[PDB]
Amino acid sequence: LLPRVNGTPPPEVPLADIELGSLEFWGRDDDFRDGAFATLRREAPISFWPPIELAGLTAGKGHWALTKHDDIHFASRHPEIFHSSPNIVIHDQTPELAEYFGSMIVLDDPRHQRLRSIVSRAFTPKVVARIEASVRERAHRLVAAMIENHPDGQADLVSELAGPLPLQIICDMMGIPEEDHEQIFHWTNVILGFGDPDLTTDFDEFLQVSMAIGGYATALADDRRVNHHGDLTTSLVEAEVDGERLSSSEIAMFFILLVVAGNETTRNAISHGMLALSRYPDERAKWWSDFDGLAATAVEEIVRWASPVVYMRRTLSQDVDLRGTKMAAGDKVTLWYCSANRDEEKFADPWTFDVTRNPNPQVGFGGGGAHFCLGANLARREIRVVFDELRRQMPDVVATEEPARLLSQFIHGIKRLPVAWS
Ligand code: HEM
Repeated sequence: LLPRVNGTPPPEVPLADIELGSLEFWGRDDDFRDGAFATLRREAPISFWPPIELAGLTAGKGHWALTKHDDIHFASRHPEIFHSSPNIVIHDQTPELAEYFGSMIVLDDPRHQRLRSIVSRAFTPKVVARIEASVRERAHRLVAAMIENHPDGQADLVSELAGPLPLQIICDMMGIPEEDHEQIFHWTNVILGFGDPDLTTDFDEFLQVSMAIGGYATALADDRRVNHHGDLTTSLVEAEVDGERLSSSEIAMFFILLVVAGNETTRNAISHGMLALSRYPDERAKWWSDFDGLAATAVEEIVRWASPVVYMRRTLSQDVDLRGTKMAAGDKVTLWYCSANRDEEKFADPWTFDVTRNPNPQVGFGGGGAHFCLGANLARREIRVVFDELRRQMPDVVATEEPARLLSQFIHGIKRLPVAWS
């Protein structure tokens, strides 16, 4: 809709106008948000902010915002100081289920290392090969369904493609039958929508669906203990590292992590990638003329530009002094990947969406280290394949309206993105 010039810096946002602890700030467009973190990186690279308070329930204590690329990298490579426990968000609303929803992402070593090592062993060559074919199969069918279901040539990219694609791939690797997709999608959408303030989500309904998807996953894992199949669920019950195996409860907790951390992340990377290729058509023309050649750099820039995960929280176990800022033990620390992927000291011309950007030390998958995104390369494959099928079946697809943004501090979400093709 609105015309954009590639390489346009964000507006000058004064420091007095930045309120990271107010929900009003997170309702602004990306230009004001980018300009706010740009002012932070320049004038207050590490500052303390209160949490977002909804009038009524508790809010918790504040957090130190790390906006520089080096500070986020330093915090990611020192997990003994920046703990991932109890959780990785600013305020956990259900701390008794922190490990039930989080699985390995809320654990520290050695508990994190033992759990991740066994899960990584379950991704055998046979399981990965099925996952790769599923990415191509699902992306091809979803794009082809867009053409059939919309003879008018107009559709919403989120509901038709960017939404179901990451979750259908997760259901395929877990061996979930096609008839059970209705339950898995509904259960996941209620879980994701529970954080959305715009959608009234009943807390009692949130607990019911969280236990239902957990019971479905434990029963799915128990079924694979008797009936071997070529899915990830079977390999999860058979994987063993140093005599340690996974219980059905642990597998269910990992499945609940995937339907969130491995679902809405890739979704918003696709939507923002389509929005970037639409606002800067010279980049879509470059990639379309040499897709397999520019795919690696284009996917990496889409992740840097989108930054689907806005931040990740850490908890200090000891006192820290970085850039003259003295942070005490027990304080919360938030690693703002949205700001690090625009760091002027790390990226030349950071406001240019360049599908050929090299080098690209982007931290959209995190700053590296122990908790580095387990499905980072799978996410890269999902981004490349979905834009490959769009290039083949509807090469002129383009966004025709400004996106409907998700009101979130943790997810750079797009709720609706109208697109059109010929
Ligand atoms: C654009 C897509 C994605 C983005 C931007 C993303 C982002 C992230 C980030 C920022 C972290 C935390 C890194 C850290 O704390 O240092 C993470 C962890 C994780 N991601 Fe992703 N992710 C994506 C897709 C996926 C997919 C497709 C999967 C699985 C199929 C996945 C599975 C995981 C898991 C299991 C963890 C926790 C690993 C651990 O705690 O050791 N992610 N992701």
